[PDB]
Amino acid sequence: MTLLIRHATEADLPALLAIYNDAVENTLAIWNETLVDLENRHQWLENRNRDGFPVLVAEREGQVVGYASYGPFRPFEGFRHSSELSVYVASNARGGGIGRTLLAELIEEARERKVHVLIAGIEAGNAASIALHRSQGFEECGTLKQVGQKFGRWLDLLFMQKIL
Amino acid sequence: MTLLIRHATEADLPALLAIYNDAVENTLAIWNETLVDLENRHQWLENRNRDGFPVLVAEREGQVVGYASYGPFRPFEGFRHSSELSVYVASNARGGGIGRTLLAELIEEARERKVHVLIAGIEAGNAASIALHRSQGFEECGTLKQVGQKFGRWLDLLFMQKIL
Ligand code: NA
Repeated sequence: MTLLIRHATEADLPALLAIYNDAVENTLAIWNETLVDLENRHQWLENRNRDGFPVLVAEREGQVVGYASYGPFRPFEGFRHSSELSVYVASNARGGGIGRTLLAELIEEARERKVHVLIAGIEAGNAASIALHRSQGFEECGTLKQVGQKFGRWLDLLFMQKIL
Repeated sequence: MTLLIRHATEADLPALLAIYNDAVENTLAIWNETLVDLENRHQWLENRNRDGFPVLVAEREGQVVGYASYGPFRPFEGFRHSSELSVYVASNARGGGIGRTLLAELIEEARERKVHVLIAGIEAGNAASIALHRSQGFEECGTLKQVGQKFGRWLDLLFMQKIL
């Protein structure tokens, strides 16, 4: 059915939590193994809202089925016009345009807020994510080999970028 | 004369400050434009020490002529075995082998401390710095274009890595 894209509120935190923890448990999309709690997600959203970094949710039949945001790429003031983005789709809702719609809307937000470069950091083995980012105009930069670890395995990070 | 490489002490802080502010003012090696004070560097050093991250200095004819350190590449637990390194040489002592000697010793400290990957982020035009890192076994990962800004210019970031 119809996808509503809007900004996240406190009311959405249970959904955001469930989606985030699912990715922590089951995937190589988040390189942490630590499940978080509601307090953690409140602080995450609060700090996003505080710094003026958007959090968008996708809502279907009254249910949040995905979310996206961007945040700082690197601390230094020299990187202030660069932001690193993340998109999460609920595992039950893959394939239907949620991730692509979220990414497209986030890109428009970034433009309005004068972000210069969006950066995606993608686990290098994830061909689907790589092509989908490519399809909205991201370009490969390069891979940092074995810079991550999860489940005792070394992970490679592919960076892509889109210049606005 | 020959260099002495050793760990930084609180006594070295005026020298560290001078080298750091020189880099801020006069180079594209640090993509901050804001000068700092002695207290800033005191907190920086204290936090390095506290967190288990080495700070090395090079001493020649009694004077500190450069320093090097490494710290977290990215905040998240997934990246705990990756560190990003920096090497600064006095503006009036460039081209004298200091940076290469510092890098070499920092690499050994990293090895000892069980770092898995060292990352260098280098302004892409700095062919000297790239060749220096390459001489120590770093390989190019790729370039993120226009991700920094300094002196009103967009700047390109080349990542290199060394797996220990
Ligand atoms: Na909006």
